[PDB]
Amino acid sequence: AISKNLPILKNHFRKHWQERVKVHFDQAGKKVSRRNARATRAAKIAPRPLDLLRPVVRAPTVKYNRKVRAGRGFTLAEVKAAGLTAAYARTIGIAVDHRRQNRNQEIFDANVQRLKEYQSKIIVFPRNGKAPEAEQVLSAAATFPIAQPATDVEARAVQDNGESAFRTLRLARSEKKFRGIREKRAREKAEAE
Amino acid sequence: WRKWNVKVNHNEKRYATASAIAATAVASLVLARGHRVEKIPEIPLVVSTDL
Amino acid sequence: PSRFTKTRKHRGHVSAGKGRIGKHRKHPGGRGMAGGQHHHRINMDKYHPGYFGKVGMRYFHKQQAHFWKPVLNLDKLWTLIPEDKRDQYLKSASKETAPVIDTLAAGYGKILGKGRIPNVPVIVKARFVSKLAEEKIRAAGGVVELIA
Amino acid sequence: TVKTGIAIGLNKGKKVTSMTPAPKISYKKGAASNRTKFVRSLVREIAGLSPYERRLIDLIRNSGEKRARKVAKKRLGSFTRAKAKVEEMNNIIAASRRH
Amino acid sequence: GAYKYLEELQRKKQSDVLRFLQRVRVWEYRQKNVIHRAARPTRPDKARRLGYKAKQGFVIYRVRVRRGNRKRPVPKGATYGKPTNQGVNELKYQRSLRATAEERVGRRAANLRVLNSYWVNQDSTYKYFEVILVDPQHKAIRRDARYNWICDPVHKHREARGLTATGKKSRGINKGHKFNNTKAGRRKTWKRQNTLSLWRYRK
RNA sequence: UUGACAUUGUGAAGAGACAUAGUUUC
RNA sequence: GUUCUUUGUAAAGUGCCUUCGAAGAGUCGAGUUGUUUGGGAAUGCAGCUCUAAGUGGGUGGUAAAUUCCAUCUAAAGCUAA
RNA sequence: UUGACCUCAAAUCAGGUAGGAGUACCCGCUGAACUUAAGCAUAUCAAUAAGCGGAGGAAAAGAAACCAACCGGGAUUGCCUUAGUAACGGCGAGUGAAGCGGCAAAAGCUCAAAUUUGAAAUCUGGUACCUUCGGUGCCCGAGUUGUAAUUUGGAGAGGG
Ligand SMILES: [Mg+2]
Ligand SMILES: [Mg+2]
Ligand SMILES: [Mg+2]
Ligand SMILES: [Mg+2]
Ligand SMILES: [Mg+2]
Ligand SMILES: [Mg+2]
Ligand SMILES: [Mg+2]
Ligand SMILES: [Mg+2]
Ligand SMILES: [Mg+2]
Ligand SMILES: [Mg+2]
Ligand SMILES: [Mg+2]
Ligand SMILES: [Mg+2]
Ligand SMILES: [Mg+2]
Ligand SMILES: [Mg+2]
Ligand SMILES: [Mg+2]
Ligand SMILES: [Mg+2]
Ligand SMILES: [Mg+2]
Ligand SMILES: [Mg+2]
Ligand SMILES: [Mg+2]
Ligand SMILES: [Mg+2]
Ligand SMILES: [Mg+2]
Ligand SMILES: [Mg+2]
Ligand SMILES: [Mg+2]
Ligand SMILES: [Mg+2]
Ligand SMILES: [Mg+2]
Ligand SMILES: [Mg+2]
Ligand SMILES: [Mg+2]
Ligand SMILES: [Mg+2]
Ligand SMILES: [Mg+2]
Ligand SMILES: [Mg+2]
Ligand SMILES: [Mg+2]
Ligand SMILES: [Mg+2]
Ligand SMILES: [Mg+2]
Ligand SMILES: [Mg+2]
Ligand SMILES: [Mg+2]
Ligand SMILES: [Mg+2]
Ligand SMILES: [Mg+2]
Ligand SMILES: [Mg+2]
Ligand SMILES: [Mg+2]
Ligand SMILES: [Mg+2]
Ligand SMILES: [Mg+2]
Ligand SMILES: [Mg+2]
Ligand SMILES: [Mg+2]
Ligand SMILES: [Mg+2]
Ligand SMILES: [Mg+2]
Ligand SMILES: [Mg+2]
Ligand SMILES: [Mg+2]
Ligand SMILES: [Mg+2]
Ligand SMILES: [Mg+2]
Ligand SMILES: [Mg+2]
Repeated sequence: AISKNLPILKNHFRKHWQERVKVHFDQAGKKVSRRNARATRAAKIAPRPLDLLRPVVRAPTVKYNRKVRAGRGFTLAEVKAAGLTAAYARTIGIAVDHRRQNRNQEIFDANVQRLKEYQSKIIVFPRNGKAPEAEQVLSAAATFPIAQPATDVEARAVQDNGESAFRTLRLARSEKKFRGIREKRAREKAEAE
Repeated sequence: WRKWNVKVNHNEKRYATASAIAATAVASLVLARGHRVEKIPEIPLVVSTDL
Repeated sequence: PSRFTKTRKHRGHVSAGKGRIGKHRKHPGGRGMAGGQHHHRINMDKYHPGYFGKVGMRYFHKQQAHFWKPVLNLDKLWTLIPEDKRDQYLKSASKETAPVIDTLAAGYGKILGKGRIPNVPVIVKARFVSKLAEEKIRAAGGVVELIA
Repeated sequence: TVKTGIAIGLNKGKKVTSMTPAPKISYKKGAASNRTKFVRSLVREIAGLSPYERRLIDLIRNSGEKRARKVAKKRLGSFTRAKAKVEEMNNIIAASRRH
Repeated sequence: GAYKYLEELQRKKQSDVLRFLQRVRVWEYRQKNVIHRAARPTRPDKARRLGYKAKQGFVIYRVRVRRGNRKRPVPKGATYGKPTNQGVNELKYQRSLRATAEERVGRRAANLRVLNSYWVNQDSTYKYFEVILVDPQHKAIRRDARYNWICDPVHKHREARGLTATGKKSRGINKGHKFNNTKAGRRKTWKRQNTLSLWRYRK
């Protein structure tokens, strides 16, 4: 069972695999139901939108932090700054997250601003009865898109102090690479009687 | 779990539908296809929006 | 489709094109990669030298991402400027106003130096640079600005 | 911290204007408290030392802190608890059969 | 309050006062039947923190289970098989003695639902437990919004399904890298990673 | 089958160390 | 949508100052055995022996000692899609 | 002599509940061998079949003793991907997940540990009536070895 100049393969089919084969034959089916569900809900939910107001948030890890993507909810801080309490903010269709923390003031302002805008651009019907029919915007997401912030300008002057960048990296890499040892030569030379 | 549906490159799908549209002029083509269009004015046959 | 296949053509021939002597039996060589060090060693060395045994060190829980770092060569570079904007900057090669290219924003990690950009000044923002790429960049009056 | 602003090196990372968030109480889950402190002290002097706890202090008087630790590190989980347990024992000793 | 003291006291199991107690009590229990009703918590503070309440509807049972390994049943040790499978005697049983305790009382009081259970004592032969139970059809429980969840049918015999605390433990239901195999619930998560997912427009 | 640990507690004589007060161990 | 009882000397939200801030044990953890896992000086599970603490405790995918750092808050509980 | 209390019994005691079935899908237990390795014992088949206990229209899981190591994310579930990869492996045959990213759906919370102590404020049941999935009066009973109100870490409580 080995011949020719073929690539070595790894087709894992030695369990009773024909026993667990899902064919999404219901791909069209679900889409429709999925769609119907949204429509039933959209109606049931009176004039509210189908979603909640999510916050801006910088993405995790070395790879995606360049981007900014919708988060879960607004942090007790942001909510507070934007002039309301969570208990309420939860009834006004704002998502709140007790877990998330503020450490970056650029994002915190962003989010607070986001809340401000949302607040002004909604209208909250009174508890009474009247229900002054006012037409539903379905999305909150569409309405208040999240965008990537502007990090610089298009053109600008070239300032070259002359220090290679490359070399700064090599040096920087280096400094960390020996950071320990030199603290031992600082401990060992400190014990110079 | 046999293959039922086929994937065509979206672009080529359009090359085809485009091609298809273009032949609906070309009266001999139309003619050839069944379709009794001898005794019609011109092709493409265009008709009032009131339709 | 069945109709184009060579079994349709074998109907009426005794052995389906599998020989009268050597037959078509279940698994003559063994199954799968059986015997790779024995009766299938000749095919394994040649075609697949290097297969058996170990080299290098194990890395438990290696998460790629940690190592994310796409490269862009100077080679292209200028491609990261939209064409309309591009020609505008080529002509009027200058300090005072020179284009800023966030190569991190283009989703690159490091700039390498494949070959010749014009003599236009560029401000190049990147996480990493090959010694040469940066050299060549300065040689047109650009600088590299180190970001994250 | 403060990040260097570059992508390797010691304080590797993006410069950003910082914030330091209001603190989470769930971060003081360890914390003593006057109530528990009192109760634990009181319970201690009701029930007193236990078998391995006696041996530990008799070990302390008669062989030192280092063998007390070694033994205790077998008794308890580990060397760290053992540190903690021998300490706790010294303070039973000094506070009591001394000052 | 008193509870805080009992709590702190119980943590001194090898204390002259607590081992007097433990020894007297373990003898008392061992005389009674292996399943038997308990008049009250012997640990009113433990019970209490595990959801117990001193109102009609709540029931305590004390129960005795044998300690040690699972001797694999098999006549004369004979395993009839490959030899990784030849073991009989060092074999452990995936559920804990606490589960077996809850299970045998829960069966003994099918009209109850098991809520929780705590250890009380052991010797060489037995681990002794006290299972706290609730009566889902007693109106003191059907009212009371806090405990009437227990009245739904989805919670029939939670002890038999690994749904009590001991259950979820050995089921390996926790978040984290250490619980990848078993956490959305092991068998279900195997099925997932061994299902072939074929689309209409094949990927 | 043999050992250790756990179930395992109370005296008394005798050995055993801080090194010939008695907490501890056979 | 309407209509009747006003539930109240009831209930709840928010700002500043001060003192506090109770938070699950034969469990966490450890040794050993066995089973399992991609989990590698040991992924989970169980048996038996040991068995905690409270500026504590768990985790941080290579054992150990030392010093830091980060990150949650276990050993009790409900919940639609 | 009489009355309690603790603990244990009895009744065709007043009212209830459990069993059996079905078992496609769901939660656990227990558990093979054929097979593959061209032989075979580890391995593989497979944490599969058979056997056992227990649910529902879904079950389970779920508001972090999480992921991360970033400019950090933020309950759970599933899809696309990560990836036939990290890793395991007579390092042979074979095996083999997760973090990030897009998406579907979205939702949050409850106790324990607190002196109501100027008033157990709470609750099953019997009973009479009523506007009966319930309410009110009254009476036995539960309950202080703790039934309510209050608070759940995001906090929160007591003073001012
Ligand atoms: Mg497969
Ligand atoms: Mg096979
Ligand atoms: Mg189907
Ligand atoms: Mg939505
Ligand atoms: Mg209204
Ligand atoms: Mg074909
Ligand atoms: Mg055909
Ligand atoms: Mg033909
Ligand atoms: Mg021919
Ligand atoms: Mg032919
Ligand atoms: Mg023929
Ligand atoms: Mg021929
Ligand atoms: Mg042929
Ligand atoms: Mg033939
Ligand atoms: Mg021949
Ligand atoms: Mg190999
Ligand atoms: Mg190139
Ligand atoms: Mg009672
Ligand atoms: Mg067998
Ligand atoms: Mg084995
Ligand atoms: Mg696995
Ligand atoms: Mg294909
Ligand atoms: Mg003996
Ligand atoms: Mg015994
Ligand atoms: Mg807790
Ligand atoms: Mg097993
Ligand atoms: Mg193991
Ligand atoms: Mg360490
Ligand atoms: Mg509860
Ligand atoms: Mg649940
Ligand atoms: Mg009756
Ligand atoms: Mg049944
Ligand atoms: Mg098996
Ligand atoms: Mg077969
Ligand atoms: Mg074979
Ligand atoms: Mg063969
Ligand atoms: Mg054979
Ligand atoms: Mg196996
Ligand atoms: Mg089966
Ligand atoms: Mg049903
Ligand atoms: Mg339901
Ligand atoms: Mg559904
Ligand atoms: Mg559920
Ligand atoms: Mg929480
Ligand atoms: Mg964080
Ligand atoms: Mg998540
Ligand atoms: Mg291989
Ligand atoms: Mg496997
Ligand atoms: Mg997402
Ligand atoms: Mg809710």
